[PDB]
Formats: sequence, C-alpha cells, structure tokens
Amino acid sequence: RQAITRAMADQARTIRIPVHMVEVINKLGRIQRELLQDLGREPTPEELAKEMDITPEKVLEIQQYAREPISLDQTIGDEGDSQLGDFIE
Amino acid sequence: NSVPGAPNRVSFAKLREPLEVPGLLDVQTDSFEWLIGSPRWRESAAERGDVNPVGGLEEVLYELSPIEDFSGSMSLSFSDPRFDDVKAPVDECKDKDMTYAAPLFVTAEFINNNTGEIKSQTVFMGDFPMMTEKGTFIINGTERVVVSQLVRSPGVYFDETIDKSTDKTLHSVKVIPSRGAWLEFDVDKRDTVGVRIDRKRRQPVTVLLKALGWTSEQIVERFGFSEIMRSTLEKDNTVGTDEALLDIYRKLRPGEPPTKESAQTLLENLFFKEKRYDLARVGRYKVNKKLGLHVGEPITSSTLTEEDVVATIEYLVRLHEGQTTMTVPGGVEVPVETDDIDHFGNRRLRTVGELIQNQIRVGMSRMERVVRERMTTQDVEAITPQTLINIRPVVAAIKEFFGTSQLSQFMDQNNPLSGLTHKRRLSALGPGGLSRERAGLEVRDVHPSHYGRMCPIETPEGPNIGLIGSLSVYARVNPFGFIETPYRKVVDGVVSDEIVYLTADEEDRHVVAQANSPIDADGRFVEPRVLVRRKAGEVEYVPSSEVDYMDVSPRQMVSVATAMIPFLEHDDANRALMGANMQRQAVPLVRSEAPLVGTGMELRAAIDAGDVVVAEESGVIEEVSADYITVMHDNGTRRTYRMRKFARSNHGTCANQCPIVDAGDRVEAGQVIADGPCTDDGEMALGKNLLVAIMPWEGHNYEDAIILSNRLVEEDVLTSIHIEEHEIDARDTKLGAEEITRDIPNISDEVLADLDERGIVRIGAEVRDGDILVGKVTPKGETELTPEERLLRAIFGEKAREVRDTSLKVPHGESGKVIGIRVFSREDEDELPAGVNELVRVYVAQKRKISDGDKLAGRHGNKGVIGKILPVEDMPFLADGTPVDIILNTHGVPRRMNIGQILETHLGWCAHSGWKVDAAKGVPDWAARLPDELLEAQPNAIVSTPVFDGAQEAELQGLLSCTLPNRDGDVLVDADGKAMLFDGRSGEPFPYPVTVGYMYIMKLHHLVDDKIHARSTGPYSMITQQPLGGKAQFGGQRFGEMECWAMQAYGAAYTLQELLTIKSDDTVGRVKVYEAIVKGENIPEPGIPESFKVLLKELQSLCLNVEVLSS
Amino acid sequence: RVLRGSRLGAVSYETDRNHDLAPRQIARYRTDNGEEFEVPFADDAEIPGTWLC
Amino acid sequence: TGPGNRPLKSLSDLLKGKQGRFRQNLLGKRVDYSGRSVIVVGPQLKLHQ
Amino acid sequence: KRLKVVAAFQQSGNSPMGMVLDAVPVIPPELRPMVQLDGGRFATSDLND
Amino acid sequence: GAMLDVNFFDELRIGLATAEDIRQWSYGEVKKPETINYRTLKPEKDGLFCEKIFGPTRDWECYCGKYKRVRFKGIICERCGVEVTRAKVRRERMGHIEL
Ligand SMILES: C/C=C/C/C=C(\C)[C@H](O)CC/C(C)=C/C=C(C)/C(O)=C1/C(=O)C=C([C@H](C)CC/C=C/NC(=O)OC)OC1=O
Ligand SMILES: [Zn+2]
Repeated sequence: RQAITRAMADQARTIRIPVHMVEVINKLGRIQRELLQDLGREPTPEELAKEMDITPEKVLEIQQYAREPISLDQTIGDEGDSQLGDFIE
Repeated sequence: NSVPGAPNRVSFAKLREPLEVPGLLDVQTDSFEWLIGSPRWRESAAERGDVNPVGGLEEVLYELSPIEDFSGSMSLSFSDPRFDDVKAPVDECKDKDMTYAAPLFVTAEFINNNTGEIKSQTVFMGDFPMMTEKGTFIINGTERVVVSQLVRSPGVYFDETIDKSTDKTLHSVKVIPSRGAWLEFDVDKRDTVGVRIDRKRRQPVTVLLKALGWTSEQIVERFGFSEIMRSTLEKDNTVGTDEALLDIYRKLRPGEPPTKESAQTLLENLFFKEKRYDLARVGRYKVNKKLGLHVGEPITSSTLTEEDVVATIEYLVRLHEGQTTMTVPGGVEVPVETDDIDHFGNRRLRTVGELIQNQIRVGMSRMERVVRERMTTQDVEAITPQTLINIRPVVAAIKEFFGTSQLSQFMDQNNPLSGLTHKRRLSALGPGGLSRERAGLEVRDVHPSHYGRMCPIETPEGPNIGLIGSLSVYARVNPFGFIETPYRKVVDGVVSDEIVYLTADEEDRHVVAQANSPIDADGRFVEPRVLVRRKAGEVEYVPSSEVDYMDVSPRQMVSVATAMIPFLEHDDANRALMGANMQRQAVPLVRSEAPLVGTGMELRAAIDAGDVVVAEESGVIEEVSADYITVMHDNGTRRTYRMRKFARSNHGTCANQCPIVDAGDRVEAGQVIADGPCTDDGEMALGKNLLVAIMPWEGHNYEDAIILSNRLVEEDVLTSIHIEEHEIDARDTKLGAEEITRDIPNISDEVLADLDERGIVRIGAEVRDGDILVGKVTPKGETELTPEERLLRAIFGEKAREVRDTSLKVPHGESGKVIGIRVFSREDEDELPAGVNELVRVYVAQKRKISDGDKLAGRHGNKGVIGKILPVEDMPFLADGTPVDIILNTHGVPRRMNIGQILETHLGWCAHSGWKVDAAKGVPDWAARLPDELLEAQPNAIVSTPVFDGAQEAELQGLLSCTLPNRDGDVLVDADGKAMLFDGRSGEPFPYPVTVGYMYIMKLHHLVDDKIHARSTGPYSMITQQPLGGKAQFGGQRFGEMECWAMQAYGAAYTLQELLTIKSDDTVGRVKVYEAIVKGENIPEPGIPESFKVLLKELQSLCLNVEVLSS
Repeated sequence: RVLRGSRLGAVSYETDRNHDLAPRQIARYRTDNGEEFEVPFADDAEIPGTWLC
Repeated sequence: TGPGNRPLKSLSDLLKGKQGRFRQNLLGKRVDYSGRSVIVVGPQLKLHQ
Repeated sequence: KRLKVVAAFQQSGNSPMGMVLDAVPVIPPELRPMVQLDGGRFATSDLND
Repeated sequence: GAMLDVNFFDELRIGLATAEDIRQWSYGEVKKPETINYRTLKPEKDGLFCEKIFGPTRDWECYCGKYKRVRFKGIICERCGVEVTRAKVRRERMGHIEL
C-alpha cells in the first residue's frame, strides 16, 4: 500500500506535487466530503480551515494547488469541429 | 369565449368543436408531478383506474429495496420519499443563480438477519430540482427546459427483409428491452433458424430450448406444425441439455473454463434474474399485449420468462409460415403480423419524468454499489443507514443531467410562443435515442400514425428534419409514454360526445372519421358515405355504419405554432413549415399590436405561454402601477402581482409586462391581467399590421428582398429593445489580488469620466464601443523595461505602475444606456466560485430601430432581408394619400405556393376597412353559411379564420365586394381586391391596378447588428498562430478548401499565397506586412506558413524522417 | 466572451545585434561511449568538469 | 482515455489534414482582413460595384 | 504482395531495422503547450499525458 | 537538407527515421516526467518543458538568471545550463527518450 500510494502521489498529476502536499490535500478532501455529509451543505473555507487547524488563508492556496489542467483538445462546440485551443487569445 | 378577459374576436368557424384545447403544458407539468407524487397526480391516477399509483421516486426505491450483502445476513431498504418546501423562491433563485430546488428525505431502514434489528432514519437525499409553474427548471439562475424524447419502446419486433438473391422472405425478431442483452431468432437463408444471443453471432433455436430446459422430444411435441423447427431439430447436431449449455457457454464468452453445472446460473442470470435484465413496465405491457399472454392481470416482474421466449419463437415460425393468428397456450389468440419500428404504437415518448427517473436510477445504482461495498468493510452491530447511504453519486448524477445534457436545453425564450414551443418538443435524437447521421432517411418521414399526435408540418428546416417534432394541439401522453389522442366515439351513425383518448395502436383496429363531416345536427350523418382513416393510413369511403370514431375537431393534426397560421390549408407544406419555424423568432416589440386576422390560438396559447400574469382568484383591482397589481379578492385576502419590467431574456430581448386594467375594474379568475412580451390584451401578437402592396417596385424588392416605408422607423412600428449582460470578475492571482477601481494605468480622464468613484459605470450613462464599463486593474510584477521606454518615462517623469490594466471595455459594436448593475462581493458574504472576490455584471440596453438588412417575414414563410427603407413620400400611395408600409414582390408568390399570404392580405383589408353585407333582400348567396354577426363589421375589427375551418374563397370575394368606404365616398379597393396606386416618386399613376392589403409581418431575430463583422488585425490563437474564431472575438472568416479551388480556377496565385501565408500563419509575415502598409512601402514576400512548420515537427515526432532538399 | 492564456515566459524585444557579443570559449566534452560534444561557455567561467551532454 | 472517457488525442490525430477512410472537408485557416454580413440587392449599382 | 515491401527496402538505401523503434522523439514543447487560462487553471495539450 | 526554411524547396523527401537520426535531432534525453514546479511555475529540470533542453522561456535569459541581454547570446550559463537565445527555440527543438 505504501508503494502504491507513493506512486499515486508522484505520477498522477500533470504538474507533479510532492507527497506531503498530496497528503494535506487528501486530508482537505476527506474533511470536505465528511463535513458535506454532516453539515448538509458544502462547508466554508474558514470552516474547513478551523477544522484542519490551518489558516483560512492557506486553505484557498491548497485548493488552487489542487486544480488539474483541462485538456486543450476537447471539442468545445456540440458540433465538434473546433478544439478548445482555437479559442485562447 | 370561455375565457373571461377575452377580446371579442369574431370567428368564421362553421364547426362547433366539442373539446376545448387542453392544458398546453400538461406534457411537462403532469409528467413532473408524476415523478414527485404530488396529490394532484395521486388523484388524477385514481380518476382513471390505476390499480396502484406509484410516484417515480417511489418506483425507483421500490426497485432498489432491498439492498442485501452477499451474505444476505443484513438488509437495507428504502421508502417514503418526501419533499420539504423549496429553499429559495423562484425570483431570488434566478437572481442569485441559486438553482431552484427542494430537499429529498428518504426513510431508510437497515435490518440484520442474524440478530434482528432496524436502523430507521430520515436521510437527507440531496437538493432536488423542481419544475416551476411554467414547466421550466431554473438552474444556476438560468432557466432550462428538459425536452421530451422519442425512442422505440422495448418489446418484441418482427420484420422480414426478402433476400432477392435467394427470393425467400427472411423473417426475424429482436427482443430489445430497456436494459439487458438482445436476442434474435432469425430464419436463415437456408431453411433454418438463427438464434444470435447477446451478439454471439450464431445459434439454432433447438440449442437454446435444450439449454432452456427442453428435450428434443419436448421440442418436437411443443412444435407440432413447426416444419423448419423439426428440420433444424434434425440438423441441431447436439443432444442433452448440459450438452449445449456448454455450447452456449463456450460461446457466451470466449476464453473461460466452463463449469458445465455452474454456468447454468449464467443463463438463468442473463434473461431471468430480475436485476440485470429488465424490459421495463412498458416492455412487459407491450409483450403481453403483442402475444396476449397475461391478458387480464397487472404487470410486474419485468424480466423475461420461458413462456415468453417460447411464445416469441413459435409466433416467429408461424410468421414465417403465413398465418393470421396464433393462440399461445393460456393466451388469447392475437394477430400474426410484422411490426413497424416507426409507427407510434411502438415509438414511445420518454417524457421529462421518465428522463429524471432514469438519471436517478443511474445514480442509485452507483449508490447501491457503495452501500453493499461498505456493507461489509464496516463493522456490523455498529453501522447506521446514515453511514451506509452516500448521496454524492446521486447528487452528481442529477446535477450533471440538468446541466450538460443534450436534452436539458436553454429555454429558447425570445417570445412567449418560442417559450411555449420549446416545451412540447419531441426530439428523436439524444442519449439512448438514435443520433443524427446514424439515423437513416426512414425515421425522418411522416408515417401515417403521426396524425393527431405529432404535427407533420412543424420541424427544424436545418439538418434535423423529422428528428424534432412538436405535439399536436390535443395530444396527451399515455402513462406508459405513448401519445394518446382524443376521438368522438360514434355509434350507429350517431356522433356521441363520449370523448375517447385512443392510443396509437387501437386507432388501427378501428375506422376513424373526419371532423368536417356533415353531421345532421343530432349526431346522425347527412350523406351515406363518409371519408375515414383505415388501418395502414389508407383513405376510403365507408357507409355510415362502420364509422365508430370521428375526429374531435379539424386542425387536430397540427402543432401549437402552426395552428396560429391563418389560411394554413392554402399554403404548401414547405412554406408553411418555414412559417411555423419563423413564427418562433419574432422579437418582442415595444408596442405589441394584435393582428387583424388570426386563428383561435392567439389567446389560449398566449395565456398558456406563462408570460401573461393571470388573475389567480376572481376579485377587484385595488391599486396598480407599472410594477405591481393589488387585487382585493372577494373575501379579505389580497395579492400583489410583481411585474417583470425589462428582464433580460435568454437571447437579449426585453420582457416588459405592462398591466392592462384600471384601479376600479373587476377581474374574474383565470383572466389575463398583464401583457407579456408579445401579447396584446392577452392574445399573441408577434408583429405589426402593415399596409402592403404586391408590386415589384424599382427592383429593390428583387428576389425575396423587401422595401419599407420610413413610417415604420419614425413611428417605431418595428423597434425591439435588447438587453445584454456583461460580466467580469476579480480573481485572486499568485502575484497579488485583482482590484476594481478608478485607479487605472496610463489613461485619459475623459474615458474615466462616466465611471463612478468605485469602478463600475453610472446607471444611465450612454456607452459606445471602447468604453470602460468596469475599471478593473491587476498586478503585473516586473519586466525588464525597454530602454527607450525608460527614457520616455524619465523625460515625462512617470512611475512604473506595475498593476496591469484589464478592465471590462464594452465589446465592439454595442451601445445604449446602462440599465442596471448587479454587483457581488466575497466580502459581502455572497457565495462565488473559488479564487473569486467580486463578480460584477453590467446590464446594457439599446433600442434597435428597424433597418435594411433586418429579416422581416410574414406568417406564411415568405421572408426576406429588408432591402431599402424608402422615405415616406416616395412610397406608392393610395388615392387618399395613405402611403403603403411595405412592398412585397410578386415573383415570390406563385412559385412558392403560399397564396396564404394573398388570402390573408385580402381578408386583412376587409378586417381593416370593415364591411357591411347588404342584407336588404334576405342574405346574399355567398354569405348563406357565413356565421351571423359577420354581416356588418366595424373598422379595424379583428377577425379569425381557424386553420382548416375558415373563410372559403367565395366568402372572401363576397366580403370584399362590400367593403364600406373610409371617409369620403371612396371604396379604395375594387371588388377584385386591388387599387390604383399613385407612384410616389415619379408622380404618374401606375397603368394597372396593384393589390394592396394589411399583411401581418413579424421581425425575425436575425438583425444585422447581430451579424456584421470585420477584422484587420485581432487576437490570435495560442496553439496555432492563426486569427481567432467567430464574432465573439474578432476572428476572420474561414477560407476553406472550396475557396482555394475557386481562387485557383481563376488562376490567381498571389492572392491565394497572401490569404494562406500573411493573413493566417506567417508569424513574422504579419508584423512585416502591417509595417509595410503603415509606412507605404511594398508588401514583402511572404515566408513559409506556420501550419507547415508545425506539421513538419509532428511528422518528425512520428519517427518519420522528413527533410527538405534544396538541390 | 474571451479567455486568454499565457506561456510562462516574457518576450524581450531588442534588436539581434550580430556584431557586439560577449566573447566566449568552447569546451569539448566527452561522454563515456566515445562521443565528442562541444559547448560555448562564457569566457570568464570555470569550465565545469562533468556535464549532462 | 482521460476524464469523461474521451480518448486522448495522440500524434496520429494531430495531423492537420489527415483524411480518414472518408474524404471530409478541409476547412481552412481563418484569414485576417475579412468580415461577413447580410446582403441586400443594390439595383442602382454598376455591374462592377 | 510481399515482394512489394521487400523490393521497397532493397531498392532504397533504407534498412528495415528502423521499424523497431529504439528511441522515441519528443515534439517541441511549444507544439504541445501548457498554457494557463486567466485564473490559475491550466490547459495542457493531451500529449503531455 | 535546408532546415532553415527559406524559399528553396526543390524536393521534400520522406523516409523511415532510424534511431541514429532520432537521437541526432534531439537536444537532450528527457528523463523525468515532471512538467512544472507546482509553485514557482517554472519548467522542471529534465522535464517535458526543461529549458536546458528545449530552450529558454524568456527572450535571452538563462534559468538561474545570470544572463539577461542579447550581448550574451549563443553561450550557455555553466551553472543553470541554458543556451541564452530567443524564446522560440522552444518551438523548434526536439528531445528523445532512451528506451
Ligand atoms: C507537411 C505535409 C505532410 C503530408 C500532408 C499531410 C499529412 C496533411 O494531412 C495533408 C495536407 C494538408 C491539408 C495539410 C494542412 C495544413 C498544413 C493546414 O493546417 C492547412 C489547412 O488545414 C488548410 C490549408 C488550405 C486552405 C488547404 C487548401 C487545399 C487546396 N487544394 C487545392 O488547391 O486543390 C487542388 O492549408 C494548410 O496549410
Ligand atoms: Zn540561468
């Protein structure tokens, strides 16, 4: 399990993140899902921050680090003839 | 009549239709309250049988319960779905982007078998969307419309394509269920059977029957007459049940050691275990009705049965013997026949309730395989249903349905009619349904069972003809998803009033009359012979003894839009189709006049559009304004209807509602009390009433163009408001935080004069292309300056101002007042997406006049961009100096077969000037069967000729001959319906009388300003170095292959090289050419294109040595 | 509506002076399997012993 | 595949022209110095205008 | 049908040894960029994966 | 072969590309599947955007930043290791992968 989780930390994002940031982000994810089931709504930034003993400033930074790149080859129009790359100034 | 606030629109209809047009949004609202289980549905079901009414959610849970682990020692079960009230009212949802929803509570229950307990809770199941009063879902503030869908109902289907190469009829069969595995029982070219099961390419039936628990002797017995059966059973070359079971297996899946005993379950687990194979309740009903098996008992246990398989095969063989009827053992004999996969008796209609139930099912399945997953990983005697149930897959499934699904569309609301007609839409394409290309030319056709159900006229004229229909006026969806239809059951030639909703199948069994049949005032027919619609759609004369069902009324075969086309039965289906598709595109004018001539539908289908505030309970107006009406009911309680004033539609059109009553008036319940966008006094009004001639004037109205009087522009007779929603946000960047404020980098004070003290513009300030709608600045960091820039900064002594300037400048070619600003703030605690602090939207409006290029078009398909806006004086005027408003062309009339425009024109002139049939000596002959109170009609008096029962041509001539004069002794229109127009430009009269009349013309939503576009140097794509694409940005028009062919055929080489090198891709070519133009030098010689270099590196990346060679 | 991106690199635009360039040495390195590779280093710079050629 | 079960677009698919078994349209480059609009008949113009 | 490719390799100065690929080449980084839309999101080129 | 691509194309020859050429185009074995340092947003060494191989992301600027003008061009900072040159050589250069 330790090898497989190490691998899932290293080789699973297009922009690699070190392991410890992956651990903090997964803690954030667990706390968000469980606090969703409990609060009934998705909790707030300050709420999760107070919950993980970190700053509500830092929580947004972690959330920004945890955004995966959207592909540049998903045909944007329903009539599929324009890659998404054809619309970035 | 029958609607209290009605304007008295006299009507030419000769018939008295028994049934009134239904609740036009029932197809949406009843479906959804089905899925809820509202008490309204609860009672409506009981009102017509419905042994066990079960809400959609109830059905999903009753097919999910129980949830049992592999051990079966512990059980989870659901029940009792209940909705609390919505969390946000409609308007506030639409405002704050809250998706109008409501929570689900589901009383779960966990039971352990080994010890015996219950863990019963009230689980929260997730915010569930909720249909508004208009049958439209609001989503993220937007207003969406789940579209009804057509599919082939899962059942047993039968066809025989003749193999002329053999000259034998090849019957076949497909038992296609809602979900599971197919199976065909063919009859091969050779006199055998083909039993491809679950797409495994080959089987004789005897193999399956033996695997099914039959012996060869048993099969011989059960198949007595069965010639080909006994033949294949002689060549079946496999004996013993286990013997094949292994055949089946082995080929069931290739590459697996069979357990001959154990794979038995696999069979009894593809077709019978009711968890992986379930032709739904529709499927079971359909099969039991086709084979007449379970004729008189309720339907359930959707999985197949050995009786079902054997009955299918026997019926197949009798079909490939030549038969009339098969009598299954224990079942009523049913007619032996092949099926049509287009006929509406087999092409069901998954309404919105069905769609939402499918998504909830596909969510609950994932939830099931997390319940039973963690059902064991958790510790027993410790779990609670709250810990077992995970709702996240359910909520994700729903939310990804309503958003991002090609049946969950933006409500196409650019007028009440389009709002009404997007609902009531049947779209054969979609998930589950057949796609576009994969759909051949067959289904696009109009099978003769579409009559009275799916209007054959209305459909998108693009590349979706047939794949998108709208429902008939009177149709109604069968609880199974079929499209029932009303009829008047007639007995003995005695037309009753027992309105029967015949479905799509049982219509065939009967013989169906016509609504315009000469009833003898009592239900007795008049003539002996009557038209009738026989089974396959063939037409005949039967004497009045067989006719047992007559149409409820004419125009039953026509949709909601097409019912609003006057004189529809004169126009050809091409132009009537184009008219019904351009009648959903008028834009709500500022003045909204009602039309001189119409049908009946302009009122009923205008209060059913939703966009007309309707008096809820009969009362008296207490106080009005342009914003609210306060009706004092009869007993105490009051109510204040809040007008929507200038709400942006989903396509940029205004949505005013001004009230149309006074402070002392008395309104009845169900009355119109506030016009909508295109309503005038309640009824539809999609355009104006414009005096029109039919002469070709000076070539300007050449080939579908139009010339206009300038009176339209002066008096604002055609003038649409438009309201565009501009939006920018302040994000949190790595370098710093974006900031919205007047503080801007190098910039005048004039261009920052209109902004307030805090960025955003002032409500009311006129803008133009290039103004600062929201001054918004972001940090930039540092870049090594250009030393020339540093010298200039020195000489002027200006700072760096490392904040970069990204403000919300109004895009190109837009102007007009700024109606209102809606500003959000993370600081003010309003929720926004992450990495966002301040979301500001700047509603802008502009009052587009009419103008040449715009696309006016009548109600009869006759369209055409405005050609020229003549001044008012040089417009061919009548003898009273009255100019003509527009001037259509004649050469567009005949060859399009839309003389509906001409008949409307004449009848409109009659409706305008007012007539007075001289009943001095009795009544004239043409008006013998005109309705009364049409002998005299006031000037400017509206009329209405309903669609297939309207003014006959004789009635038109008869009216037109007496068309009482205007102010002098002046009958401006001679009996033929024409006049001696005086030329306005030259001065002489025209040598021949020209037709004039009042033709009701709309203003289609293809305005010029929404189309014009130009680019000289704009943005550029990131990945490829080409200009960007589409009017959203600047972009430039495509230069495809066909244009390359054309410009080569001319032999123009240099222009082609230009267009492909230094206008698209030559990266250093672009700046060089721009420099060359600006300085006045010679345009340099273009370099190698960019796409070539990219293609070259891709090829070299594929390990393909590509190498230019000089010499 | 517009959506702009940006590669994470600035674009300095001087003129490509071909004459006034900082003078520079050449250090020929060898890999293990008898490969000769050459590297223009700046003049005043300790020519590093190893290198990922 | 990636998300949404859309197959990743590899090098064999990035070839710009790349006709497959059936000949589809090229559709080109989107030139600059362009622009469209709706047209209207101009009966006072000369033939070359 | 075999002589086709066989004479192809013979006549030319190629060698069929090139068919088995010993070292994969990498397309330049710009032709498979990783641009960031404004607002932190990234847009890869689907070849990076 | 005229790789500089200026107006002279008498032929355009194709051919199956052996490894002895594939590793001759390339400007350095990329040997780490690293795309960008999550926070600084610069290319990783030996990654699929490695400036040391593919080129400089900033016009005439090494990675360590010890060279920032055209006066230092064609040379390679011996500490960071990047050819200080125009920022469009990231459009032309290729890397290989020693299987
Ligand atoms: C380097 C070439 C390798 C072999 C070619 C391959 C693999 C291509 O797959 C087929 C050729 C092709 C298509 C490439 C498209 C490129 C480079 C590109 O991006 C375009 C483009 O998409 C369209 C155009 C023109 C508008 C096409 C006009 C054709 C006219 N034909 C004619 O005149 O009739 C005789 O130029 C381009 O450079
Ligand atoms: Zn450096």
